[PDB]
Amino acid sequence: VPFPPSHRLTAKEVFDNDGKPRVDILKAHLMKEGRLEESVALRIITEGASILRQEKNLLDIDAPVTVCGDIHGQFFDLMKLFEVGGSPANTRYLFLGDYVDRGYFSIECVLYLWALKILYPKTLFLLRGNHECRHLTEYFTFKQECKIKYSERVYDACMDAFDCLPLAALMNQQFLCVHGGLSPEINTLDDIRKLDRFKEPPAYGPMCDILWSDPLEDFGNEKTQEHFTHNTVRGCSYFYSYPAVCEFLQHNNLLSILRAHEAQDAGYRMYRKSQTTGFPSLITIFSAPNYLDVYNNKAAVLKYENNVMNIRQFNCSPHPYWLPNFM
Amino acid sequence: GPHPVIVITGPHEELE
Repeated sequence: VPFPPSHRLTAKEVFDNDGKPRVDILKAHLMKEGRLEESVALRIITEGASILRQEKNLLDIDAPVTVCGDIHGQFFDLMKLFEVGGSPANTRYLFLGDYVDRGYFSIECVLYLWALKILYPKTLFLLRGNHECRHLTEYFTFKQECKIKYSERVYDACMDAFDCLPLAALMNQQFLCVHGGLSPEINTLDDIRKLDRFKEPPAYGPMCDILWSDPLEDFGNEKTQEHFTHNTVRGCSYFYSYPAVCEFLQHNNLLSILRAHEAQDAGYRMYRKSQTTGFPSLITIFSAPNYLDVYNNKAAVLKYENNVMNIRQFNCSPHPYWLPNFM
Repeated sequence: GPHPVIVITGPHEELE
């Protein structure tokens, strides 16, 4: 088995004279289980937050981009994804959030994701997920990880940076990119713009729901026909039905809603399509293979370009074994 | 079927 390099990469080692990061040098290092200097890591995080802070809650860009599902600090799975989806140097990617928690390599994902965003902030977009919070990071093994690998300094930095991440994005002003889904307190795009991103997600509300939003247990064979309902499964938020989403779309003249937050055995799942257009009203993307290291589910990413929706599927990747709570 | 264009690639290792 390979051994992790004790030599930590320095700023001048990651960033060239032009101030541009060497994703090539970092990628190779990370692949060997290498870590960077506390100073460098803080620079990348802080540098990424500044850029995101300039972004709006709901970004609107008309261009071919590939949507990715939950990562769960699955760096080992993030490397393979880029291989199948293509190099980010000339390929536009879009994350739906959830880059930390679950995986014992959340730091590697955030660091690599942040560095890639600063290098190609016009081709790489990152959204905030229900996991992008402090309360959650404290409960999960994220906080402990940052303290075990680095310190509370890096953890706090990420938290403040995550608050700068976008909530949603309008791809081609037709598709809506989100983590959870629609919200009852949000029937228009303006409702989202009037939202506060620079802050922590509450246990409830519009911003929280969108991140915790989820389809009804029967987004198909429904008997009641309820639009919105309490999310008893997730233990919070609400649930949207086929008729509920179809109503919001028509009102907002949207094509489809691309998001994740829901694990899929095939890395993706298509929901009931519109009665008018032969397109799915909702779509779930999952880029986290072998969820919980138990399920043998596959991963995939949505690629929209030239009016073409290409779905790329991939299997899990090799990684070391880690005990629970780093026990 | 999907009105617009749509494609799909193959997996990395069929399971079932």
